[PDB]
Amino acid sequence: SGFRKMAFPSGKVEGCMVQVTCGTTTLNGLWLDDVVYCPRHVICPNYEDLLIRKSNHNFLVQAGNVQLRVIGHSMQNCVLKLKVDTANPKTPKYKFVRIQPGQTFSVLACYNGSPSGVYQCAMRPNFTIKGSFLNGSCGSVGFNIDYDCVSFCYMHHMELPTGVHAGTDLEGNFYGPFVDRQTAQAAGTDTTITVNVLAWLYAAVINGDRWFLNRFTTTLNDFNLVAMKYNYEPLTQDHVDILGPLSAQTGIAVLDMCASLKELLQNGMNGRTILGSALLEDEFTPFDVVRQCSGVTF
Amino acid sequence: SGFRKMAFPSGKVEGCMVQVTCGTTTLNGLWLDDVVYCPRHVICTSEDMLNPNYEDLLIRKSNHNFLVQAGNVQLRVIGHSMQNCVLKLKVDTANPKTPKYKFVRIQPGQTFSVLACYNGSPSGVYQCAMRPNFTIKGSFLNGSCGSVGFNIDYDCVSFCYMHHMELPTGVHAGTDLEGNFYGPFVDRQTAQAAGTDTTITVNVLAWLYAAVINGDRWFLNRFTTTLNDFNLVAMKYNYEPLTQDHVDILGPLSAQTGIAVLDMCASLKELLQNGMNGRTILGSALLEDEFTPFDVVRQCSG
Ligand SMILES: Cn1ncc2cncc(NC(=O)Cc3cccc(Cl)c3)c21
Ligand SMILES: Cn1ncc2cncc(NC(=O)Cc3cccc(Cl)c3)c21
Ligand SMILES: [Cl-]
Repeated sequence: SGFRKMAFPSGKVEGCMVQVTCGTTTLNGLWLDDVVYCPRHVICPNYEDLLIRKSNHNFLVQAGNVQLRVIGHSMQNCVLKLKVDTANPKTPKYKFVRIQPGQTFSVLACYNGSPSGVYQCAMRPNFTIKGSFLNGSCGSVGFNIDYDCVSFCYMHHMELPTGVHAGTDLEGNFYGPFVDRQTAQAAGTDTTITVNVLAWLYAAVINGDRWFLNRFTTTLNDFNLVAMKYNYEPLTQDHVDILGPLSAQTGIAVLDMCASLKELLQNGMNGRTILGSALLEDEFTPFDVVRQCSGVTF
Repeated sequence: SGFRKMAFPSGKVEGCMVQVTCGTTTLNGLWLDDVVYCPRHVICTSEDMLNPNYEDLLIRKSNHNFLVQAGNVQLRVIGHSMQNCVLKLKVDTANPKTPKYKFVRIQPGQTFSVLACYNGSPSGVYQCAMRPNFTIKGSFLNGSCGSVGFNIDYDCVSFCYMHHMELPTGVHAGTDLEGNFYGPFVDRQTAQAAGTDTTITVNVLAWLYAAVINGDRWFLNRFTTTLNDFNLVAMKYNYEPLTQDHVDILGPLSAQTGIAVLDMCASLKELLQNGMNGRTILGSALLEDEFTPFDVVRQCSG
């Protein structure tokens, strides 16, 4: 029993964190084999013009108390790839993956190439992440661990004026309509990840919380007309299919749980909590619920 | 900016997790140097659990009865001893991944990271607090026994908790790494229940200071309170009494925000009376008590 916001064990990623310095700027890098990946703003804009004026020895890379000597450098979108002399012996089995809004991942927050904390979070529908980052956190990464393979999905780049965060996949493509420079940019209107709230309601039922259940059902169309009014993401048939296992485990049909969510949106919690929360939680995917309420290891 | 419940990086602890088997029972062990630490109830059957005589059960065991697995490598047990509710298995190989460590016993209100494991394999990491009733509100399934709670300060891992059992309400009970339980609990399948839980007041105040640091001041008021008047109101909400030591501990945050501790107490009294009125503090609709004054300083400054 118990339900917590849980991150993947960070060990395989901790062995990849390095410190990258160029001029006055110091941020974090990800050392995998003989390449170090970091945000291209470390050179700061005409990035090609700024990079062409740099030599290998301008980039100081530190792996613990050992200096790595840069032997080459190239740019891929908004990521700088620093070719180093030494291959990382702690390089795990990995993939670079681009995630979709609603998908969750673990963040290993780092300062000066040193991991300080690990937390779990979701890619919001507005492509921002509600992280916890201070100055120096740039280059911190987001990941998932499947079996023994680490899937790198996020690299931190900047903080937006509202306190939320923006970054790229490991190929340097931003999530969202953001650019890596000092300019007027703001997060779009955010929405609640509906499939995630439903998964969290199933996790509450599994942990013995049934007060919100009712005898009612709804059509998918009637539910989406309600959900659109409460700034909730539209629920698709794929979402309904993905929730099938949890529906079978609890005996509550997906459209039956949608009618429970409809009543919570129109009437509130009324002094009650669900899994210790007074708000409807949307940062646990259907897979996170299955993994936590079944005990999958890495 | 941003405020999250943050766990310590689990890497230094992952390199210590092993699987321990005694007959039919399989749980987790913590391998540090040439000793593996695990709950002593690994020697018990389910029928032993009502009234087990651990000394009598352990005297009937030999070294080769304990099977220890570190990844795909079997460790050879060369000795065994019991210290309170922990079994200490002496092994023939020292763990090369043993970090700089300490065994620390924590007080209620203190926080720590939990690396939940099944069959000596880490599955997840989360943050939690030692509740005033000595239980932890964890997320544990069967087979998670032996999972550990820790803090990492600088490069030293401080082991403060080892998981032993789940109480009937779904909360968890365990020991420090010397085998002494937190709370009035025993490693017996006897009728035992958690005491009435209370809110960790010093932690809620620290979290209100974290909200002020992140630019949220809607809950502040023009009032102050005496410590005694605050505790008379707090008791009625099932909040832990706030001591002068707590007030001293909150001094740095008070100096950083410019809000006196007894003024932050007046705002908490008002929040307990009024509720949030559709508002949130640091993305939460409830008053958060699992961030200590030290966690707030660490996360908001460094
Ligand atoms: C300075 N600072 N405070 C908090 C914080 C959290 N995460 C990141 C940063 N850093 C930045 O935003 C730096 C930056 C500035 C303009 C453009 C880019 Cl691409 C990057 C933070
Ligand atoms: C069986 N089970 N379900 C969930 C869970 C979470 N954590 C731990 C356990 N396991 C136990 O409680 C086992 C036990 C039984 C009686 C006495 C002791 Cl000391 C230990 C869990
Ligand atoms: Cl303590």
